[PDB]
Order: sequence, then structure tokens, then C-alpha cells
Amino acid sequence: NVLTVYSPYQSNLIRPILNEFEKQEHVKIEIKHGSTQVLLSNLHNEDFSERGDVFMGGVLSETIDHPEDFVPYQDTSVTQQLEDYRSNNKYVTSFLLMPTVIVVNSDLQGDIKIRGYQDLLQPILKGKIAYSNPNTTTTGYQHMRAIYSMHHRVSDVHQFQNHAMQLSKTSKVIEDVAKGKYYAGLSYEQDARTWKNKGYPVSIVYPIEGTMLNVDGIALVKNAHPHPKRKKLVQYLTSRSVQQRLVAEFDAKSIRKDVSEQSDQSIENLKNIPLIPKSKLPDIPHHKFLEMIQ
Amino acid sequence: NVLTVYSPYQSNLIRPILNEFEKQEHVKIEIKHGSTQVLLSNLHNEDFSERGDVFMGGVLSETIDHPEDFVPYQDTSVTQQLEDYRSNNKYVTSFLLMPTVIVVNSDLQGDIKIRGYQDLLQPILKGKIAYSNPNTTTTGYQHMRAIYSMHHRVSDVHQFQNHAMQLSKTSKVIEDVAKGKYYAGLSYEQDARTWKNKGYPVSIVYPIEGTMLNVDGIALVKNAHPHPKRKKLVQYLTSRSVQQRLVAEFDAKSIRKDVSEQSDQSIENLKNIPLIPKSKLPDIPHHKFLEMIQ
Amino acid sequence: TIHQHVDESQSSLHHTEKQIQTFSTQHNNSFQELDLTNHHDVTATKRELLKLIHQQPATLYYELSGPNQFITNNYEHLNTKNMYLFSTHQLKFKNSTYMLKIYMANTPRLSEIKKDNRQFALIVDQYDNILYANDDRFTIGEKYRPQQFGFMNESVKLNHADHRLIIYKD
Amino acid sequence: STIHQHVDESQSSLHHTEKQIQTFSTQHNNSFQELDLTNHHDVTATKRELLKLIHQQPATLYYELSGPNQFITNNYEHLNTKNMYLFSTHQLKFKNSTYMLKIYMANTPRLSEIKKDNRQFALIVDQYDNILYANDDRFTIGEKYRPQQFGFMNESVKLNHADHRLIIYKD
Ligand SMILES: O=P(O)(O)OC[C@H]1O[C@H](O)[C@H](O)[C@@H](O)[C@@H]1O
Ligand SMILES: O=P(O)(O)OC[C@H]1O[C@H](O)[C@H](O)[C@@H](O)[C@@H]1O
Repeated sequence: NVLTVYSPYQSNLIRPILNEFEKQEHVKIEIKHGSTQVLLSNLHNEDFSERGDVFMGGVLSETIDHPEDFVPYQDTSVTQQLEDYRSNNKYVTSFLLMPTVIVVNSDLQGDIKIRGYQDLLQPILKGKIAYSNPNTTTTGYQHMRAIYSMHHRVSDVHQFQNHAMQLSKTSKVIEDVAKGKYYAGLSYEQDARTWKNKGYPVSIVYPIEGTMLNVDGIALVKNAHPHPKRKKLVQYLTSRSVQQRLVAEFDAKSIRKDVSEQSDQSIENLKNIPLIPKSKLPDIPHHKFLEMIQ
Repeated sequence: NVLTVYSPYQSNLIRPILNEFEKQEHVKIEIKHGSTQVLLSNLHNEDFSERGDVFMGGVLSETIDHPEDFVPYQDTSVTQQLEDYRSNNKYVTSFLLMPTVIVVNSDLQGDIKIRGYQDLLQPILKGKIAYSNPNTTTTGYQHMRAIYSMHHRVSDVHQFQNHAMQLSKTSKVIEDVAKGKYYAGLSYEQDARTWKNKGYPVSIVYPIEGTMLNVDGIALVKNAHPHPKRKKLVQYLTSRSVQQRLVAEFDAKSIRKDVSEQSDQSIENLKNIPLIPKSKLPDIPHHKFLEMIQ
Repeated sequence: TIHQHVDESQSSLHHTEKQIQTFSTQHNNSFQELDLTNHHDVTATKRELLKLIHQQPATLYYELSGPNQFITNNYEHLNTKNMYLFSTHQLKFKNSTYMLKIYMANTPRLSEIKKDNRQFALIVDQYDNILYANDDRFTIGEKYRPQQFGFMNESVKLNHADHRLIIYKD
Repeated sequence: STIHQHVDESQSSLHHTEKQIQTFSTQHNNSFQELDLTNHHDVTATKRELLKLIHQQPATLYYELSGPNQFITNNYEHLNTKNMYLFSTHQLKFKNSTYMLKIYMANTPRLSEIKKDNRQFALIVDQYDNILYANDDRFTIGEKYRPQQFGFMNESVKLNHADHRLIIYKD
């Protein structure tokens, strides 16, 4: 009866929505949290009979190294999703738009200008900025792609990594930046706002050289006995009412054309964020890009 | 080593000042709490060797039935205390002035007029007013004397008792009035202000027919091994800085002309309280009054 | 014993919930004549609510909300998120409808068995959502996972909803 | 796993945290005398030193630097410091005025873990039995701990920086 969900999302974002699906469909949902690639790798070595049902979170349409671990499915509401961000992956359904951000501690910043990836290389900031492991996380990997996309130089990726402290967990970056251990860090929008809204001195910066936008996805996991409500769960997560609740209660950016954005404060709307255009995005596959920058 | 204090006061009133005496004189003070007469009766049956050192609180100068349990002392601070309220009792030193009050629940009152004891006899209030045991408490006993002082009629005392619910503990009266179990109750000023200051719908009424003023006292307890610092404690409790702190931090009414009588925010200073004059106060001794109203 | 305490609290909670429902039904006609923009009718309503509160053993807090009113006996403004939401009613008054919420902060029996017996209490729904707790290691709104703990525990189902009362001892 | 082992480990951890504060105050006496906290750059420099001090030790610490025109703190969630252990108080000479520095401990990983995993709670009391820290809801900071009144399995040790005792106990 239990429907198991793999998710790199923080519990504060998805547990309320999943609790409502539990009550509507009379099913208990258990979540496995962890870094995106750690969840995917453990899923790959997990035997067919014991696997969960749904994977939600992370840039699944571009970082699933083992597509044989998933079942082709496509949400019937695709025709209501923004055309720039619909899934080209048979195995993935687009779910949310998540900008990757630089978080800056405003108590520590002072006169140090931090407007993008180039400002982070100032010698004053050496060893005082943090990021998460690009081999195991969506956030760390997407940021390395954004750094590479600046001038298409692997040296820029290596220069930053030799300038910053690598952490194991993406959420450890925002916690230690907000609490004053680091001057700045590489995070994502929803995590940054969670700590800023609690009163921490967190400034959210969209890198001026080009902000990487994450198209978060949902995928059905290939298992022996799929839960009969897992496709209904995908419909629920991509439905208008649920997407409208994610934008209203959690300031998320919806995947659907019908649901309106809500930024006002803090910042920003999607149109006002200097996103990396779809034509400048590196087309190197996930595993190959990671080995190239090793 | 430990200086033991008997006191009917609430901990919130005397624990802070006694804590400061602990640090000033390097001594541990333990408080034994209870109703005034219960403390005195248990003190009387308490074995000579195990008795405490100091009794503070209650109208000691008029309700100590066993004077043989105490030791005479004279505070060197009397010359600075109000002349109407100094102790003529060999064993007692005056400490504080405590008006007895009627507490009214402002959520329940409505149009019911409650300005004194006579208003409490309205048939709509039958069984909806509370008071504490006059045989065991200072507050209940002093209120019964105040009711008797109206027309010097035992029938007025019996009429009220047949109209009200008697509780064992004085502080249970204010708690149950504040929480809405009773429309009104017979309490004392400091207890009433404690619950009013916490946000409870408590109106403090000084009976219009004559408010009974309590002269709270301090007495040294006759024991085998008196603590060497207890007379210093009596001087401390009647000292100017301590009386000034009791007025400033706890809104008490000082016994001393010396302390500036700061009366505002909630409820009266002494001049504006319709106190029972010295000529209308019953001079019947404590035990004899209790048997007379039995 | 835990078993004895589980039976007593479930019976006390079931009684308390029946008295609330009996209160609302018997005051349906009375409330429809009371206009809560009038100070007399507010007093009359507060009197009935406070009378109901003190007919039950549990520590209950009411919240009567509408256009002109937020009427409550939570005078110290305790956080109702840390309380058990026990009933919700939409009441018809003369001038408007009003929402009545009744929260349970504790019961004298549960507080006593916590103090004297170190027996704590949980209330969870059928999806393991924590709806009440008097132990700080559990937060209302989070999930209870019984496999994560090894305490002696016994559970009983409450009548008014698909909720389970769990009394346990570490 | 035992109370005995945890009291030793917690006492060592608390001594280390306090020694970092004492070394910080001793080593920063002359440095602060050159900083004027009405200048925003000197405020930034002071915040950088305070936040750097916080992250050299394991415990969850909150500082309060108060004076004329200033109340500087890392208690961004506005937690109630009355429910925290007052850990040190210093009067510091800055260029423009004296400023009081208070350091509070809301918790430490050693005490938090043994509470979760072992149901072992922690008290810090002074020589007059005043409760200075507690992570058990039946005890309130500011009230008296009366030992004679409980049956707990417990072990106690004295902390170096004050006449305070750390008590770890279990039901
Ligand atoms: O820990 P991670 O692998 O970085 O995943 C945590 C979050 O980071 C990314 O930025 C994605 O936008 C989110 O969908 C994901 O939940
Ligand atoms: O419980 P009780 O005997 O009424 O004593 C509680 C208080 O009531 C009286 O009014 C006295 O003025 C106080 O000194 C005393 O502490």
C-alpha cells in the first residue's frame, strides 16, 4: 500500500502537498531524501522488487544516467505547460522551475562586490565560499555547468573549485552561509528563501554572467509491483491547483502556463532573471561533463 | 547552612529578592509555601530542632495564635516606616501593605454591578463567586472581618458564605476567576495583578463599603540552632533598596515613607483606596473571631 | 499501568467531545438570536462558552472568529499550533456566521501521568500525522514513525475522528 | 553511552567553547579599542570577528553586542535568550564607547544528541541551585533545582569558568 517517493527536495516543500494527496487517495507516502545522484545511484543498485514508485526533484531530464531504471510516461497536461520547459525526455515530466542562485551573507559582505561567478574569484573570498559536490548533487552540477557556460573554459570550473570549499549536502551550503560560516555559497532559489524568510542575513544573487535554470522533473521508477496510484500522483503534482499552491505558499515557479507567478518580494520574476539562453547551454551529457571536469 | 523561610507569598513575589540575598550573603534560602495558618499550625507541631528560621507574609501581628513559637526582635528600620502600620506585636516586624480586593471577570461581568461586598449578594451571582477558607488563610479571614465591619453583623458574614463557594487555597480563587470559572472572587492585590498582567480578564475592585488593608509581617521562628544571618535577612527585607525594588519591579506597597509609592498603570495607591478606618476595624482576636463566625 | 491510562483518557476525550456536540446542538437556536456586534450578545456568548469549558476535565481553548470578532479564552496567547485541534464548527449567529475552533492543550490526567509515571501521549491520524504531543521530541504536523522508537506503548482509537491516542513510556 | 562518559565529554566541550571566548576577548582587547561602532565598516569588521568566533566551536552560540546606537546579534530568528545559558558577559572598550558583549548557548551537539538518543537531559546550576540551563520541559531557567526532590540517575561536574555545575540525568 505504501507509495515510496525519492526526492532531493527539502521536506518543508513537498511534505505538505504529499500529505494532502495521502488524505485524498487513502495511501501512505514515504519519502527517501538525499542528494539527487545519490538517490539515483542507490536506486540503480536497488533490486527491481524493492524499488520505490516515483522520483520527484532534480533536473531529471538531463542527469538520469540509467534511463532503464524508469518507466516511460507522460503527463496529459503537457499541453498546459510552458513551451520552453516541457520535457523532451520520455521518462520525465516537468514539474517546477528552480533558478540556481548565489547566496551572500549581508553581515559579512561589507564592501565586497558579489554580482556573479567572476566576483567570487576575488582573493578576499578565497576559502570563504561554499558549494555542494557536483558529482552527487543537482545544485553543484548545474552550477559547474553555469560556470563552464561563461567562456566554455574548464579552467574557470577548476579556478572556482580551488577557490571554494566543497560540502557534501546542498542544504548545508545555505545553512552555513546564513549562519555566518561562509561569505557566499552556491545554492538554489527555494532553499535560499527558506532561510531568508526566517530572518537570516541572506541576499539572493542571480549570477550576472548567466543564471542556470533548473527544470525539475518527475519520473516513474521501474519496479516489480508499481503502486496503482503513482500515475495519479504525477497528475496531482502537475495539476493547476497544486501548482498554484506551490507558488502561493512556497514562492515556487510553476511549470504551467495557466498559473501566474508570484515574486513581488523578494526577487525575481523569470523574465527579469538573466538566464543562460537555451542556445548557450552546454550540450555535454551529464556523466561525460562530470568526468571532463574531474 | 540553609536558611529556611516559611511564607504564604507566591514564589513570583519573594523568590527574586531572596535570590539576591543569597548572592549578597553567600547562603542558600529554602522556602516552605502554604496557607498562612497551615504554615503556622505545622510550625507549631514541628519539632523544635527541625524548625525553620523566618516567617514572612500574612497578617502575623494579629493571627499568630502561638506566640511561644517565635522570638522577639526589633527592626532598626522602624523609624522609616509608616506610623499607622507598625507592629505592636513583640514577635513581628511589618514588611508590606497588601490591600484585599474583589476580583471580577470582565468577560463574564456584563451589566452586573460589582463595587463591593453588598453587590456580591445579587441573586444572579449566587454560587458564581469564590473565596478561600477563613480558618486557614490570611485572605479569607481578613475578608470576613471586612464583611463584618460593614454593619457589625454576623448575619452579613453568613449571608456571603451561603452565597459563595469556599476554596482551600487563596491563589485558586484568582486562577479560577481569571480562567472564567467564577464571576468574582475574594483575593488580594498582588495575586490579582499577577494574573491581570498575564492578560487575563481580571478587574480589581476595592470594596466600596471599606477595603481591609493587610499589614504583612516578618517573624523570627524559635528553633534550636537559629541561622546566624536571619536577622540580617529581616533588615534586608525591610531595607530601603529592597522595598524600593518591591515597589518598582513588583508594584508592592512599601511599609517605609522612604519609598516613593509609584501608583499608576493598573490600580490604586493607598490614598484613593476606601480603607476601613481604624475606628471601624473589629478588635476581636483571631481565634475568637473564627469561632464567633463559625 | 499504560493500559489503564489509555482507557481513561479515551473515555474522557470521548465524553468531552460529546458534550461539545451537545452544546452546539442545544445552542443552535440561541446563537441565531445573538448579534455579535452588540456588547450584550458577546457577553452572553462568552458566558456560554466559558461555562462549557469548565464542564470538561481537559484544558480547552476556544476561538470564535468572524468579521467583527476574534473571541478566545487563550488570554496568554499560547501557540495553538502546539495544541490538539479538537473540533471545528461554523455557527449561525443573528448577524453572520462564525467559526468556532476548540483546542486541547492538555488534560489533568495526561499531565499527571507524564509527571508521576513518565508516560507521554501522542494523537495521530491514519496517515501518521502527529496531531498532539506532550513530548518535545515530537512536533505537531510531522510524521510519527513507530519503527524509529522502542518504548512501551499502547494505542486506542478515538470516536470523533480516525485518530489514535498513543500513551507510551521510554 | 553512559552518563559518566557524557558528563566528561560535555564538560570538555563546554570548557573548549569557553576557552575560545576567553582567548578571543583577551586577544581582541587592543583591536576593539581602534573600532568605532558608529562606522559601518568597523561594524562589519566586528561582525566578521564575532561570526568567526562562533564557528570555531561546536555549540550553538548567540552573541549580543549592545551599546549606544547598536544591538548587534546573530539571533536572526529572535529566539528567547531567557531560555538559553548565559555563558559569558564582557565590557569591551571600543573607540567611541563601551559595549557589553553577552554570549548565550542555546544548545550544543553533545547535549542534544544524548537527549535524543539516550533520553539523558542536562542541567546547569549555580551554587544557590538556580537553574542556568535546561533542556527538559519540567525545569525552567531561573527557578530552583531541588535535588532532594528527584530520583534520577545522575552525574554532576563543576565547570571551570564559574561556580556552575553540569548535571546530566535520566529517569
Ligand atoms: O541536493 P541536490 O541534489 O542539489 O537537490 C536539491 C535541490 O537542488 C536543485 O537545485 C533542484 O532544483 C531541486 O529540484 C533539488 O530538490
Ligand atoms: O494563602 P493566604 O493565607 O491567604 O496568604 C497569601 C497572601 O494573602 C494575604 O492577603 C497576605 O496579604 C499575604 O501576605 C499572603 O502571602
